[PDB]
Amino acid sequence: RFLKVKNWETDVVLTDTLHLKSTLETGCTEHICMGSIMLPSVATKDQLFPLAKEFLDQYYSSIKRFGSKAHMDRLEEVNKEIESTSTYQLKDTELIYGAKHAWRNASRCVGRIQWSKLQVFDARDCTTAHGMFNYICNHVKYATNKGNLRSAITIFPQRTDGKHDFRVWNSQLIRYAGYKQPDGSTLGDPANVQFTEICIQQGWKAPRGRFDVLPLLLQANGNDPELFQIPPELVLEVPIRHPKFDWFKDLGLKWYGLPAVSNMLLEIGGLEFSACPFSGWYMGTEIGVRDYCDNSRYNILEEVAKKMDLDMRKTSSLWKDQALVEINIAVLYSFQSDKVTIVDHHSATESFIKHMENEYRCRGGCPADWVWIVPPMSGSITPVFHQEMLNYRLTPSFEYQPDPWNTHVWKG
Amino acid sequence: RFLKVKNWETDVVLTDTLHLKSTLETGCTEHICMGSIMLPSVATKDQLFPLAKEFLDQYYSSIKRFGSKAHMDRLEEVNKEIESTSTYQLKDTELIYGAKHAWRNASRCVGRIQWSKLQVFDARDCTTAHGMFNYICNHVKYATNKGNLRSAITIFPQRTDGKHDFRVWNSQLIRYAGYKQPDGSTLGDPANVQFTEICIQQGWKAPRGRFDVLPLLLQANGNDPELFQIPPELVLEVPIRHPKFDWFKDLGLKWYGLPAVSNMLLEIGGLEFSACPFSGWYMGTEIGVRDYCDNSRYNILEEVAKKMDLDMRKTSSLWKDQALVEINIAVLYSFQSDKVTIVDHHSATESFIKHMENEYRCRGGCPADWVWIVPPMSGSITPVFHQEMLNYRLTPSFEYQPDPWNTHVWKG
Ligand code: HEM
Ligand code: HEM
Ligand SMILES: N=C(Nc1ccc(CCNCc2cccc(NC(=N)c3cncs3)c2)cc1)c1cncs1
Ligand SMILES: N=C(Nc1ccc(CCNCc2cccc(NC(=N)c3cncs3)c2)cc1)c1cncs1
Ligand SMILES: C[C@H](O)[C@H](O)[C@H]1CNc2nc(N)[nH]c(=O)c2N1
Ligand SMILES: C[C@H](O)[C@H](O)[C@H]1CNc2nc(N)[nH]c(=O)c2N1
Ligand SMILES: [Zn+2]
Repeated sequence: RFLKVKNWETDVVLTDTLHLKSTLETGCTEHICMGSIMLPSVATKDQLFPLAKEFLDQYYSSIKRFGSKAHMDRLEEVNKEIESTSTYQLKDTELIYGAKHAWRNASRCVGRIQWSKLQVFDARDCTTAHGMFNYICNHVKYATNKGNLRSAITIFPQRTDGKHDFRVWNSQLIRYAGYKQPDGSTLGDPANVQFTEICIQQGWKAPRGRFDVLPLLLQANGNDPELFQIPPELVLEVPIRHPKFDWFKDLGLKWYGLPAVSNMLLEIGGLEFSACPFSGWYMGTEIGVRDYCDNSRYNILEEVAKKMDLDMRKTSSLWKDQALVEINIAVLYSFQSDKVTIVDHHSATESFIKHMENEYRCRGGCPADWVWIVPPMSGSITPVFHQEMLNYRLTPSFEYQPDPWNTHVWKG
Repeated sequence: RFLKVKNWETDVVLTDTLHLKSTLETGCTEHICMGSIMLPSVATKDQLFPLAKEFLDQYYSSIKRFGSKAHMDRLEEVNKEIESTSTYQLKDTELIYGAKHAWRNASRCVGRIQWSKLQVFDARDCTTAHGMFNYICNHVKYATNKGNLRSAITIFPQRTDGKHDFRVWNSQLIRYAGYKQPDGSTLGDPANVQFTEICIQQGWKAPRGRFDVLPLLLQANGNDPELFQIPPELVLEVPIRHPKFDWFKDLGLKWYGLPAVSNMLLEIGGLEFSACPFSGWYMGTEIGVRDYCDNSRYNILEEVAKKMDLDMRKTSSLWKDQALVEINIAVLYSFQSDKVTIVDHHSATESFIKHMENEYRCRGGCPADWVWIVPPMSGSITPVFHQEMLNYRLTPSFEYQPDPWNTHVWKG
């Protein structure tokens, strides 16, 4: 009941007792491990108060007033508010704590050494899609900070009945369009071909190119969503060049600077925040490996290998591996030369080991998802490959949720 | 109870019902996933017969005579033999079936598309360490087959009381020595520094160099183990050259051709085979990535990057990644040019997807360990990165076991 994780490169051993406070379930049983399944698995007033109490007992414990007067009155205050409304409202401090610890608790995030340096924007007074656009625009401007990126989260009103939900229908605030073709090929980003078309249905006028920044589809208080174009001056992009190969400019690639996830759900004290877009900065491999080289994404290994004059006849010439390394040198170089924040997989995975040591020491553990923490190239030459990790669900947390277009009681 | 695994690059979905026949436990619970822990977790006559029956019910089912006369008589025959001796003996056919399915069932092995082409050598008549040397020598000769490698397993007598065990104390039949230094550095292979010294204690005369093939320490029928030198003519090695960089010869590296694991335990029908060395061929990344570039192994990224004239000042120049790809191009090229069998991570991971489709179709599933199946470089540009896998323990199986020097009632 007091488990041990080992690093097999350093022989360092850590003891996890934090998993005892774990509540949710993982998908694994004693007879089957599901640690490589991508997505594993109304709210009544009965269930609500224990979730509120559990959250408030760790909030007040955290500020060194566990069980004090203010704790008991706040516990009774929330209990009384859940009697009257069968829900409740977080104090501003409780909202900032909740958000930072949802990030702290995200076992799939290698960036978490920053978890406490997070700027929380309280958008709970928002009522319309236009107000969402405004709040989201100010999030982008602040987070980008002229390339010196800053982590931030914007939190729209919590779910109530369920049919009144705030949702951002984009997967990321900033995301390139994807259009199919007559010959069945795909221009832009094949990830977003369905969403790109959805914007066209609600009325987008698409400039059918490669790197066309999608509009925002914003749904407020359960109403039908509404399209808005982020002003291009707020959309910072980085043209990708190589520090050796000058044909790399001719590739004419580019990516946006600010990764900002917008389709997830934030749980705090049993309250559900269906619209909570959050942003930090990129680890280089996300762009150079997955975005650029996934077969079902931009899929550019073909062209880069050609221009490098590689032996592409055989699998075993490792031409794919060789062109993958050049591409990620190029992403990093281009971002850095522009003073736009980015971290390479070596620095980020090292920081995550250091972060792990902090969490085990001053918190008794750090939930971690090896399948997601290990980067998608050069796995074993990063220290996290050799680090055993225990995965488990702690709350507050970021959860997946269905896409709004599959659940929204459409209204035409 | 009828689970679904998805490939997120091909959108292919498979249905696993094979996990229902799973027996052993994984280490995971409903509240904690341990899929990245390296090693998770006498035998009485009471427990023995169900294990025998379970094995015999699937053996006879496999040859299309489930429940026939021969099945029932064999079930009674084994029951009667477990009454008299509280153990039993496998028929030769049952031994070959068991071994092939232990391999078939090995969720950490990406090579399993070959699982039925396995040469089983019955060494159960062996009684002395000299006989073990002889059997092991014939295994090496056969498996190597002039570079056209062939999978094989040699099976020494099963454990009985426990204090009479056959063990091979080497981790692999062929393995390079590791010696420390006055300045605390290490020559050869740091993995085997303890075992290298153990051979020196029992009497080895070490040629203190880099790539010195260790002697065999062979323990028969519980007696103290005995040293034997494999004749060098049976030890096929491959000098590593690069197809472009001619300084790569000056690196003067080499590896042995035949990977032959010797420290594992084979369970068949409740019977334990403590000495069962098995051999196939290498996936290139095992040598070029782990053996050569693990920090606690040969650790050569330093020198290869130097001779490539790389910017080693910064982490983010990705010089480590760049020199890692060259090194694995070199391992593959050198093995192939010599007609010594080897598979590159791209071909091997593709074959494992194809194998997965076969197992789900004609068997209802394929237990698979994503943490181990995904290769240690270029992860997401192989199809197994994008393949969800269910892990679970089926029997017959290969299990870990303590090193004999930590358990053997030593006798001096
Ligand atoms: C500040 C720098 C950050 C870095 C370098 C970073 C890095 C990463 C990476 C590489 C992933 C894997 C994503 C993928 O492969 O699709 C990830 C996942 C994730 N990150 Fe972090 N992140 C950062 C900030 C944040 C912030 C500020 C939050 C929340 C407020 C956050 C929450 C998450 C969550 C919830 C996931 C899991 C998403 C999923 O399960 O699909 N991250 N992060
Ligand atoms: C024929 C070509 C084969 C290939 C290409 C292959 C490939 C691999 C690789 C790359 C690993 C990971 C090893 C590591 O990273 O330490 C592995 C593990 C394993 N292989 Fe296969 N293998 C082959 C044949 C076999 C055979 C013939 C057997 C048994 C008779 C076998 C049984 C296993 C087992 C039990 C493991 C897990 C070892 C562990 O858990 O540490 N393999 N294989
Ligand atoms: N459609 C598919 N399914 C699919 C389903 C779910 C997902 C989940 C993808 N999470 C995107 C994500 C999440 C968190 C952080 C980042 N990155 C960052 N650095 C930051 C962003 N904000 C602050 S930091 C990116 C992805 C794909 C697929 C098709 N082919 C392969 S997957
Ligand atoms: N000492 C350490 N612990 C440690 C504990 C356990 C282990 C287990 C390592 N299995 C070695 C192995 C197993 C199966 C197949 C192959 N390869 C093949 N292709 C074949 C061989 N035969 C037929 S195919 C190699 C490894 C290390 C470490 C220190 N640093 C990092 S690990
Ligand atoms: C099938 C598999 O679980 C899927 O590819 C996962 C693997 N690990 C990952 N790791 C990260 N960071 N991001 C991903 O999208 C995935 N995908
Ligand atoms: C900590 C972690 O489980 C350990 O590095 C595992 C990861 N995956 C692996 N995968 C393979 N094939 N071989 C290994 O030795 C390991 N080591
Ligand atoms: Zn698990």
